[PDB]
Amino acid sequence: SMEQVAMELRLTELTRLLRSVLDQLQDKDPARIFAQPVSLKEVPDYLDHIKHPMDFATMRKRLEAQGYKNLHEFEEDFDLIIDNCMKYNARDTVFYRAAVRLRDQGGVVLRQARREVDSIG
Ligand code: NA
Repeated sequence: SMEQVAMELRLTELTRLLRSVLDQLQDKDPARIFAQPVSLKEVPDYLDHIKHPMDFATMRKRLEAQGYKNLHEFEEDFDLIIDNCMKYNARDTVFYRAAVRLRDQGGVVLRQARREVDSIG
């Protein structure tokens, strides 16, 4: 049906916008601390600590399958990246501090993303 097609075009345009958001967030991580999953070969104890690992590559896979239905879902995964790092790593570490700086800088990007999603529909 045409109504199904129109819903599919909307998901496609959300996907486009979330790709630009994902790129902008990821530029805020020039060290590439959050680029890839934590390897269970190098942090064997990770999944004892962190129940829902997340990283930018994982998000990009989901996005490319149009797997985010709304901005809230995308934000959930971005918050996992930050919040997982802030739990596993101590305050005095480069990892924790990188997560704080990503959260702060990413707030800007997500604030306008929300306005664009609401405005375009
Ligand atoms: Na901790």
